Amino acid sequence: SPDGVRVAASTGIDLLLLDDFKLVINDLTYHVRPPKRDLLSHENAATLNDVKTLV
Amino acid sequence: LVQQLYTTLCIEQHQLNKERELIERLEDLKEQLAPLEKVRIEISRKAEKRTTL
Repeated sequence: SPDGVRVAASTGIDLLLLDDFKLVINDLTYHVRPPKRDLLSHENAATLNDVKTLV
Repeated sequence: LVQQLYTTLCIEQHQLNKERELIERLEDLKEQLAPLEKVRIEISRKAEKRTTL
């Protein structure tokens, strides 16, 4: 993840590609910046995220 | 929430826009057809005359 947190071995790619993320090879930290493609109002994204769990 | 989500995303408009696209695309399919429609309806009429003969 953009900070010390590392992603799992199960997170779906799109769930990852949502934002930047450092990819580490054997001895280097390649710093990926994927193209911003969320395309949804964050608040609206939130109020939907609220729904999904609430269901 | 979903209703607030509904109105806040102009979905009703998008719904129309969805269909409005389809009906338009169908018109295109009809448009390509009109030229080649008349040519077969002869070859139908022609191959019909030779058959009713």
